[PDB]
Amino acid sequence: PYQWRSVAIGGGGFVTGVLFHPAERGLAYARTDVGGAYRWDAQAQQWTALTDWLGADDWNLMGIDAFAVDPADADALYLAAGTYMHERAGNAAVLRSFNRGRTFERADLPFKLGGNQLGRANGERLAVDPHDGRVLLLGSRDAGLWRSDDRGAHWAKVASFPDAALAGATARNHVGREQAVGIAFVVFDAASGNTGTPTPRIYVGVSTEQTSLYVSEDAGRSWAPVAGQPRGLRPSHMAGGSDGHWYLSYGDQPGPDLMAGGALWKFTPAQGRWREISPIPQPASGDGFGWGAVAVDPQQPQVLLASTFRRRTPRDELYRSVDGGKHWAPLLADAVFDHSAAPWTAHATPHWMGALAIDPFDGNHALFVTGYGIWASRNLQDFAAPQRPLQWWFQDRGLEETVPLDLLSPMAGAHLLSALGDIDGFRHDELDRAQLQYAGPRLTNGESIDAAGQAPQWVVRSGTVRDRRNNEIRALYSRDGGKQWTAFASEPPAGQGAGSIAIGADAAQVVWAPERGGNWRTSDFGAQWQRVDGLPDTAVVMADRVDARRWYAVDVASGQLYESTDAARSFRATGVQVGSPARDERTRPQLRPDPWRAGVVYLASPGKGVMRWQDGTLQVLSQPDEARSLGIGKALRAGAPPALYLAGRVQGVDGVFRSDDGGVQWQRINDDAHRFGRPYSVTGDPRIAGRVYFATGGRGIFYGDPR
Ligand SMILES: OC[C@H]1O[C@@H](O)[C@H](O)[C@@H](O)[C@@H]1O[C@@H]1O[C@H](CO[C@H]2OC[C@@H](O)[C@H](O)[C@H]2O)[C@@H](O)[C@H](O)[C@H]1O
Ligand code: NA
Repeated sequence: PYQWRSVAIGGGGFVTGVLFHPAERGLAYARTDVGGAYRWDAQAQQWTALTDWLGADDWNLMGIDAFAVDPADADALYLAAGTYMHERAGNAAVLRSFNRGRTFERADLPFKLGGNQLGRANGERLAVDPHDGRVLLLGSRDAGLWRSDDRGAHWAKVASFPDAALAGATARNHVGREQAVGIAFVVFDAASGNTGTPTPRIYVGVSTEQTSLYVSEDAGRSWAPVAGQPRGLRPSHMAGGSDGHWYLSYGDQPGPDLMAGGALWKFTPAQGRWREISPIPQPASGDGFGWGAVAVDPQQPQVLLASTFRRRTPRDELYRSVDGGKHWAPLLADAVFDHSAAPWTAHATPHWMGALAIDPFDGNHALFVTGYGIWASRNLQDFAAPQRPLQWWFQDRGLEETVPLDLLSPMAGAHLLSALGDIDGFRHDELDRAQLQYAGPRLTNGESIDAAGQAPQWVVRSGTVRDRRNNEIRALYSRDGGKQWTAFASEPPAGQGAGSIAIGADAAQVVWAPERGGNWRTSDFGAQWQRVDGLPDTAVVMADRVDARRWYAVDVASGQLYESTDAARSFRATGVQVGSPARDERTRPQLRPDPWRAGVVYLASPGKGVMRWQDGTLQVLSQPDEARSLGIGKALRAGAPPALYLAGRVQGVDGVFRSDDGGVQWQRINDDAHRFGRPYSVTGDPRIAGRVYFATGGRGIFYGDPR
């Protein structure tokens, strides 16, 4: 019923795997940690998202922990889907397609996977037997090795593979939490097999400092450690093999967090020989770096690519060898990058290169992943610097992977301003063209953003600064609609940045609630702060859009509604229960004052449905099964109530909805193919009737219009 379009950013997240199909030129796939999988469509020159049909119940399948194609069947595609292994996350599943991801069938697995956990960029854990495509293997993170003999429709544990093989296959992430990393890859040795019969020789890499490489000679019936293997580091990839030489990348951690050592090994099983072939050595002192990935040219078995990982001396490098590891050349330092597709990438640095792949039909064409998208070479074989430099382009059309944290559609200015994880955000001058990030000071996360209802040129945002060590001020304000920004003169005396921020209708007052700090009021952008009187620290404050004297608050811990009529100096408890907010990416109360009427507020919560607060009264407008995220925009007809938009569950069905009768009746405006999991930050456009924006937890921002 609506047409949904991506807000153009360009990648923006960590692509954890890339894969060419050797049976068809121009066919490739990508997997991501938070945002599903993609098929490169040579005819449209774009990546096509393959898992937007995931509904709200299946948000955890957006993390793609592994993927595989059948070398003998260009139509087959297999995804190992599962994002977290913690208690609130469901079991994993193999999604199988026999039309390149157009449709999927689902095999539920009895264990969980780690699509957005440590080791997510190790691969590939899922593999198809290259001589009998009926057979697949899947390495789990904490449940051993699993096998299918019916093209992934049913799975059973490989009883002969010991669970103890995964001993020590855990690690701490950046915030201290232990995670099950388990198996890093499963590799068939195709040279060992013949068409029609299961491949006899199979390698299994385990992300552990103990024995990390296992091999079977009898199609998985028995298992042994590979003789002579190095120990103490964790393998992440195993490539090559067709000429009898295998290439394995190692780090001192599973990745992507915290790598500070590693190695690159060449393994020649016929000679029982192991040779360290790392392009550059580890530092004698100070932090080292890992080898994030290795790949072999499908047409040229002695041609290798290998990436450093978390090299900060000075930055990461990608190396090429054409003689099996004997000599290497650096690639990126002398290369040219085209940022015209995503201008903001000119200020990014290639990093987190945990996956590489070379086009099996054109050795000139190689992909490497970063923590912000894919780069693609044009002339990897043919370049000669400086007159003919290696050329990289941002092959990311159709691929959108940001996790927005807040969205703003102001009464004037750009139609959308975003607050995004990792890359701060944008003033979206054009929704269909990628932009530069906000001018002025640079935040890590953009967490909260707001604009004055009656003076929309005044914008404020807050967020994080990763590895903050120089007292960076984490709230910023603009007076020209987000074109230029200035930091607040100080932070309030309590809290740790981020949180939620709001600005009154005439731009004279800002209320900022830093993380764990409670609410603080300023009338001079942080020159001075006062604690807001009469609110618990867990309250979130929103401004009226019309009357600068009016503000509102919902205590997230209790669901109680508070009200201010003194420009947010103080708040009274209204006596009214509006419900606690749905847990989302950022648990935030859904309180939306009427852009056109002072003192009219629309609210939503899972517990109470959709409500209107006006004239000291709460009216329940409707009671959907779960009202999660509420937005307000221009009425479709003049004189009619403002349009309301809802992401949630109505009559057992999840989706995104619009009400035209003031929130009493809802109509579904997306369809099952465009559910994107659990959309949030539903945001109307006060200037465009029918327009709605919403965030997704790894597929970026979308906007829709009727028809
Ligand atoms: O700015 C890019 C890169 O800089 C490194 O110095 C930093 O350590 C790294 O986090 C950054 O890479 C991004 O990391 C985030 C996830 O960040 C979180 O997990 C890893 C920790 O190292 C971080 O401290 C923590 O904030 C990814 O979402 C991005 O895709 C990736 O670019
Ligand atoms: Na906001």
